[PDB]
Amino acid sequence: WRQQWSGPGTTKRFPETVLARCVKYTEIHPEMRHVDCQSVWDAFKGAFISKHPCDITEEDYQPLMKLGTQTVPCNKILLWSRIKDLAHQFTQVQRDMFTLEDTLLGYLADDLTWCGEFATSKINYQSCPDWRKDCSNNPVSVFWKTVSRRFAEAACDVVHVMLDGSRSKIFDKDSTFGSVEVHNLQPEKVQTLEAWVIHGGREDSRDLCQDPTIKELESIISKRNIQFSCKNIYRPDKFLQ
Ligand SMILES: COCCO[C@H]1CC[C@H](Nc2cc(=O)n(C)c3ccc(-c4cnn([C@@H]5O[C@H](COP(=O)(O)OP(=O)(O)OC[C@H]6O[C@@H](n7cnc8c(N)ncnc87)[C@H](O)[C@@H]6O)[C@@H](O)[C@H]5O)c4)cc23)CC1
Repeated sequence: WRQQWSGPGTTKRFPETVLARCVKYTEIHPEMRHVDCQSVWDAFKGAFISKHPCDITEEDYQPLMKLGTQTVPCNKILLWSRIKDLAHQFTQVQRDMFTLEDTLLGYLADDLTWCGEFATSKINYQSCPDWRKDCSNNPVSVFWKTVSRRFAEAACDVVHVMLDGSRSKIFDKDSTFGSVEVHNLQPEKVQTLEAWVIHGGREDSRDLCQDPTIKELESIISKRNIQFSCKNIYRPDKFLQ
């Protein structure tokens, strides 16, 4: 008998890839000289190997979180939801805004899938639990839930979030931003959450800050005692310049 999940299995060469990304990150960032990439890999593998892939906890990732500290300035955070490429293109142009992918852990795990099995050290290259179809507490989803919660908790001053105005649901309360990040912004550190609704499609222009999902985000943020601000980015290329 072999247990089979609905999701794709661990990315081929996952151990080598994580180790190589750790080494590349330390070679490009001077503030990472004290980081031992072999220890980072051992902490990462230790979070999920030998464990049932549907019973992973935020606590399983604590050793990895201790090795992969966050150093980005809290007043320069850009969150985003379903507009990844434009958000990262904007940060490369501003050079004074950072996303979760700018951190060691965000950079290590991006676009990778991984899981193990109970009692053995074997990484499952055949299949991994799908968050929706199999189980929410899988190694990948738990990792992103933990790292995005820490990223949001650290934020301060004005936090910006880029949203895709051409989507049917502009703010989706089920996304990582909607279900994790918004709920961990601290009012004693964060004065305002400012949404930038990008009009990056050919849709008929309209004030998208009036969309029902934006009113829902405003309500969530207001109940946390944080100010909400929303801006329409009617001309994204002009906003970049
Ligand atoms: C309270 O419990 C109940 C809720 O549970 C949480 C729900 C979220 C879940 N997130 C992910 C699950 C997981 O399996 N994978 C593999 C993840 C891969 C990466 C990240 C990711 C990276 N950056 N971020 C920070 O969050 C904001 C951006 O995320 P979003 O707003 O989600 O934007 P989206 O453009 O839609 O997605 C970003 C990517 O993630 C995938 N993803 C998203 N949601 C899921 C999901 N439920 N199941 C499977 N995959 C999911 C999606 O396919 C895309 O590749 C930014 O501000 C960043 O700082 C999060 C997240 C996930 C964790 C569990």
